[PDB]
Amino acid sequence: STAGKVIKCKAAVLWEEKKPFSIEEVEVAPPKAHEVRIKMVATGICRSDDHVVSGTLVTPLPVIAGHEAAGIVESIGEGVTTVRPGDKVIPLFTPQCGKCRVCKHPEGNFCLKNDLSMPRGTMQDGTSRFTCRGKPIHHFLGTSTFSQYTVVDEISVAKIDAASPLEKVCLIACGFSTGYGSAVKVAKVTQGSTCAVFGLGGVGLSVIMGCKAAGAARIIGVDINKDKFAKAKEVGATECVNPQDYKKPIQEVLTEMSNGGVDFSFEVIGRLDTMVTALSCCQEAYGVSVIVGVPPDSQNLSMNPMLLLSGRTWKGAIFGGFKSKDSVPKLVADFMAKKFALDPLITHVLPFEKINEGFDLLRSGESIRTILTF
Amino acid sequence: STAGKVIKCKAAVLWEEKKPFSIEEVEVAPPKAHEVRIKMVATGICRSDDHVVSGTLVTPLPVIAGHEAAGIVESIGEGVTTVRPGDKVIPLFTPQCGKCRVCKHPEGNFCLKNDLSMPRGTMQDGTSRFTCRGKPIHHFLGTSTFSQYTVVDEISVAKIDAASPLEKVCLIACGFSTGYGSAVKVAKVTQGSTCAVFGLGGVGLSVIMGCKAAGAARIIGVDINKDKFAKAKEVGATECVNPQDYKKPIQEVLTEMSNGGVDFSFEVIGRLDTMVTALSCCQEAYGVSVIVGVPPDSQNLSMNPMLLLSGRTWKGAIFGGFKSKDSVPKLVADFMAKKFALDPLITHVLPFEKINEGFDLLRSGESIRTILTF
Ligand SMILES: NC(=O)c1ccc[n+]([C@@H]2O[C@H](COP(=O)([O-])OP(=O)([O-])OC[C@H]3O[C@@H](n4cnc5c(N)[nH+]cnc54)[C@H](O)[C@@H]3O)[C@@H](O)[C@H]2O)c1
Ligand SMILES: NC(=O)c1ccc[n+]([C@@H]2O[C@H](COP(=O)([O-])OP(=O)([O-])OC[C@H]3O[C@@H](n4cnc5c(N)[nH+]cnc54)[C@H](O)[C@@H]3O)[C@@H](O)[C@H]2O)c1
Ligand SMILES: OCc1c(F)c(F)c(F)c(F)c1F
Ligand SMILES: OCc1c(F)c(F)c(F)c(F)c1F
Ligand SMILES: [Zn+2]
Ligand SMILES: [Zn+2]
Ligand SMILES: [Zn+2]
Ligand SMILES: [Zn+2]
Repeated sequence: STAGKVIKCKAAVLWEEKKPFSIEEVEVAPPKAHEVRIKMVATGICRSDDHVVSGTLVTPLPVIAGHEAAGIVESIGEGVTTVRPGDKVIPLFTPQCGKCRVCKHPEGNFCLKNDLSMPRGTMQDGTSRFTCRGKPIHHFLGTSTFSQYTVVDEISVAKIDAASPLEKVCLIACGFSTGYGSAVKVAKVTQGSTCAVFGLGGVGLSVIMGCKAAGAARIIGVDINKDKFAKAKEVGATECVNPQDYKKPIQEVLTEMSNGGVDFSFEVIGRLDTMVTALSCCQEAYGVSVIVGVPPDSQNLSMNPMLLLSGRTWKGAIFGGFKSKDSVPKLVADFMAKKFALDPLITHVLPFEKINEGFDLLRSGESIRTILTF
Repeated sequence: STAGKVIKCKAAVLWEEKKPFSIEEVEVAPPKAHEVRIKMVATGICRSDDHVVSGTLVTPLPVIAGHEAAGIVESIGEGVTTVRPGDKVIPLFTPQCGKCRVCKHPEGNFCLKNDLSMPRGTMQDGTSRFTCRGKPIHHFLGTSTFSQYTVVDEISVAKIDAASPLEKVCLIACGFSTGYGSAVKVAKVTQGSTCAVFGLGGVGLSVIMGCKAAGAARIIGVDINKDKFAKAKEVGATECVNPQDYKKPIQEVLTEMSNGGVDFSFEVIGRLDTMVTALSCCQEAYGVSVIVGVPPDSQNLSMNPMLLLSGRTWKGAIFGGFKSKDSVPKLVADFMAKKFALDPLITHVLPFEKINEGFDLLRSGESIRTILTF
């Protein structure tokens, strides 16, 4: 009945930086060839969504943000083969076109169709499916999950288990998979190792979960908000440190604590200074440091390349290094089989209409993940 | 007999920065416990030695530099078990104590006993075995090979094949092993891959040799001195490019040439700008860049961490990642077994007395390695 028709629905439109979202009617065009229109069920609030508001992340405005979500297919465009109406699906903010050199590479996941490197805020065809007040509205990362209905390219959606609890597994769409993969896949954390995790939000807690799953003997959480330490310990941190407690720089503190540097460190904040501090605190000859946090737009860090010459490895990743369409259904299956927990990341639940309250909770420091229900 | 006695011999003393070496008589103390006194046979001239002269590398002066050499044990101190008088040996500018957390680590080589990070210019015991005109003279990296005789700690020497041609295998002490291992061990170059090698001196040519040995399909040499290209092709470069020939930055040229970025890039120069160019020219999702070149003292580079967040790996290494005492004898055995060639690296052979002429050949661009013979 809605197939092939424009849908009027509520979305959270961001008209301007540093402003509340406006919950208002939008028009959602039907899907074109190899497009999928989804009725959203649940979306998380990730700090990257907040980066759009703050201008830390630059993407064209006005926009419908949101990238951490799950929903139910309303309709498919011509030529779609991988989902059907009524399927539970996760929009993939990192696409998997399956055809580019990255998709073909055994270790690549940052598909060349992404809209992250140089955001256009469109569908793959360079156009928008969203109208508000008669004006075209940008997409975000090909997902735009802050809407009762979105339209995504086929390469940006994965079918997931029909018995999935969508209010939980939406976290597999970003924060859990990112943090857990950054530990298990990107860093390849080893049994008995010492890890340091900078930033104890949803993503950093997910890194801790991955380090614990990998067998790390010591997992040191690092946050300037000590209110984050209890949850970090619950999911596997062996100890937590607040840089503000120490006269010396925290890289020196962590080097002392680890008797000469940690095996694996993770930047899970988004600061240039903590990206360098995290590199420095891993052991100089064999340490590995993984950048997870999103840096501020167009800003360069400064570092001494002797940190690398001695033997350190420095790397970053999007989405925990997971090939998105292959991995999201497997992660959902593994969650169904209790191979990892998502509840420790969910601190608050709100209706979608209380999105601004959700962002207030993240900005105050209170929440980890707020899950919004449509 | 010289054993147990001071030796007066000839050495190349560097009294201050940016001056010629002084070829003159020094006194060489006998070895103390766990020390080895070596009659030098051949030493290479590595750019790192020139860095001490130029002040690119800071180490206490006055100094007997030189770190790429081979010789014959003259005597051993109490408690030495791994070499004997008459043995061919290579001094190890990266030690292998065998006891430290790095030496115990399967992928560590930068032994904590090294004299690189925070150079003291002494033996392990914090004293010098060298005097000249009544003045104590510093060691360099535990090796000091620009002397007819040196004294090294046991952990800084490896016994090698008695039939070794020391005028060739001296290059296994630094430049060959560094470049080859940087490709085969540190980058882990894959069969069929595309490599970019920045700097086509002795070390960069050894990187090419390693990339070819690893089966790379394409090996692009990059140098501002086109006179370096012919020998780069001889040892495996498939293409060579001179940045000065192009209007665009060379990272853009190399990304275009490799249809979206190289698999593996290597900085083998020692410039901050080429370290960032080399990182940028590797494919953004799965590329690997290795820093080999020694950066100038205390200078930071500037870079955009989005280069790593997309999926790049950035690493560095000393001595090609090789655990020095285990590896050197095996590398010399492999050379003896015709597994790789060293002659392509040797452009000049001079008496030791012509050390300054050897440095002038390096600085002018003419030479790859000059071997000095005692
Ligand atoms: N690479 C990816 O694919 C990916 C995915 C998801 C999130 N991100 C980014 O990862 C970062 C973390 O996201 P999140 O967990 O949702 O955010 P969050 O909940 O804001 O957590 C960040 C944590 O960092 C802490 N913090 C802030 N400053 C400092 C400091 N100077 N030192 C130590 N701790 C500090 C802060 O108190 C908070 O608990 C953000 O930059 C995201 O944009 C990246
Ligand atoms: N990591 C290690 O363990 C290790 C070992 C040995 C040498 N090194 C360092 O490796 C570097 C190379 O040593 P080497 O091969 O003996 O030196 P080299 O023979 O002087 O070779 C350097 C090459 O770089 C070329 N070059 C200079 N500037 C540029 C530029 N802007 N762009 C492109 N090419 C340029 C130059 O023409 C020359 O052919 C030096 O910095 C050494 O100190 C490090
Ligand atoms: O949180 C995931 C995430 C990222 F990791 C980014 F690098 C990015 F630009 C972005 F928009 C995003 F949502
Ligand atoms: O060429 C080898 C070499 C290095 F790689 C250094 F980092 C250094 F400091 C040095 F003195 C040296 F000789
Ligand atoms: Zn792709
Ligand atoms: Zn996110
Ligand atoms: Zn050691
Ligand atoms: Zn050298």
